[PDB]
Amino acid sequence: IQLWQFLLELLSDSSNSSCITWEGTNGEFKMTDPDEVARRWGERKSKPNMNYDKLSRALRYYYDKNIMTKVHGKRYAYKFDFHGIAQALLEHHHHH
DNA sequence: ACCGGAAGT
DNA sequence: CACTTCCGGT
Repeated sequence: IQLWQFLLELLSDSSNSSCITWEGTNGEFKMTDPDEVARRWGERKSKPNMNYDKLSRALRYYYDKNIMTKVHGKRYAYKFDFHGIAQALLEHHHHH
């Protein structure tokens, strides 16, 4: 599993709204408990020293890969680049 | 908080 | 590999 899928997963179940939530359509989300989002991600990936600093670094690498952008000026808020994600899932299957 | 290089896995 | 680790810098 990958980090964007993970966040999508957390976001699909609105029962996790205490730690992450959609923030108006469409693509923007805010982590309402970024440490809790980080400890769940490390728990998932078997990396128990995962924190928000390290998580957000991984999000920043998504920037140049067109998967994610920052919502500038809003705390713990990012934006899915669905176009970039679509581009990738599609070129993936075309190729193999 | 957020950026991004650099090196590790 | 797709992150993780660490950190100087803003």
